Amino acid sequence: TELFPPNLTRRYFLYFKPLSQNCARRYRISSKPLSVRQIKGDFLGQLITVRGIITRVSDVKPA
Amino acid sequence: PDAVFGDRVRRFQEFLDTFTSYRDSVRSIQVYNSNNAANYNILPHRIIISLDDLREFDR
Repeated sequence: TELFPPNLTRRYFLYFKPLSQNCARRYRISSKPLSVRQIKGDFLGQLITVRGIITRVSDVKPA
Repeated sequence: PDAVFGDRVRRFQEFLDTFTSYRDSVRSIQVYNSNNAANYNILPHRIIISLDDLREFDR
């Protein structure tokens, strides 16, 4: 007897989406478009957005 | 430790006068960094010890 590990029956994913609207100017940041240059500090293990230019597109492979 | 720790502690009472002029400095640099971070709507921990405060009276 072995129960299902929870990863078997999902057939779905999760996603997230931050904010940079006047709700940040309502009352209180985590979604200012910081560049790549100033990012090496305590920003490791967080949620940060960065703008850029996408290069080196690989293909789609099954994991 | 007593031999390798004793002149630590005797210095631990000694250099506290060698930041009479910096014990203001080390807290003034953070109190606004604590302030602005609470009202956003930034400096590292630099404690410049000069020679002069450690050569005039400790040999």
